[PDB]
Amino acid sequence: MNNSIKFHVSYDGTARALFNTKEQAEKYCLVEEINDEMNGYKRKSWEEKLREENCASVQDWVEKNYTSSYSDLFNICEIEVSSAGQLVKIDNTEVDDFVENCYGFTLEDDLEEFNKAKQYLQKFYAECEN
Repeated sequence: MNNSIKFHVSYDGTARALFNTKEQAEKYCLVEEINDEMNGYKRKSWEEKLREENCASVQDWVEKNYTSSYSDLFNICEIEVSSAGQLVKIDNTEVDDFVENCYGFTLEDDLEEFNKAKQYLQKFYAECEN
């Protein structure tokens, strides 16, 4: 029985990626969001910030002072993934509870709905990594 810990990062409803380290996951999302901003609106401002902050890369700027574009809209949750890849538990909670809690369906009441929710929740994690 092998267990692995992954940090699920959810931004704007979409997932950013999966990782096992704070600076690894945080810098992954932080460089991703800012890059989107670099479309040309705040790109000039961001380029100035990196240089002014004396940072070769945005990733350096994260681990450096652990600061960067970050709003309360940011949603993070920890998940557990089997060494085989199969999901076993998420958010220190059995996904079985999540499906009944959000979908309002019970296995006995409608196992058909349960399976849908179970596979629906798996996609959020396996597909989170895009």
